[PDB]
Amino acid sequence: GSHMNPPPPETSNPNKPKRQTNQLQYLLRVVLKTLWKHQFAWPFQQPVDAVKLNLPDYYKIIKTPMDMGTIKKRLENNYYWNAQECIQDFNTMFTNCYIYNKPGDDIVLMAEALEKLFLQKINELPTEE
Ligand SMILES: COc1cc(Br)ccc1O
Repeated sequence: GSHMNPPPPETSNPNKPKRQTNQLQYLLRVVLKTLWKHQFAWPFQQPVDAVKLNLPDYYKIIKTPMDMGTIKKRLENNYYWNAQECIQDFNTMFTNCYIYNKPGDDIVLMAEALEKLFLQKINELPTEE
C-alpha cells in the first residue's frame, strides 16, 4: 500500500518453530471466530491505514501495531508455538486502541466490548493436552 504506512506484522516465516496445540485450535475456532463476527469487529479486522484515516501521528505513537486480520492469518498459517503468543497479540491490539484514543471514544467503547468477550473466552481456554 502507501509507503507512509509501515509493513504489516509477519504472518509467515519458515525459520520460526510452529505447533498446533488444542489451545491454539480453540483460539481460532472459538475465540477469533466469536470476535471476528461481532458487530464491532470491523475497525480491528485489518491494519490501521493511517493515510486513509488522516492520522499521520498514528505510527509515531503506536510502535507495536497488531490487528485481528494479522491474528487470523497467524492462526490460519499455524505461525504460533503457543497460545500465550496469540493472547499477547490480542492484548497488544486492545492496548494500542486504548493508548491512541480517548476514554470517551467510539472505537474504545467497541474495543472494550470485544475485550470483555475475549476475557470470557480466555477464562475457558482448555488445559494444553
Ligand atoms: C481512531 O483511531 C484508531 C485507533 C485504532 Br487502535 C484503530 C482504529 C482507529 O481509527
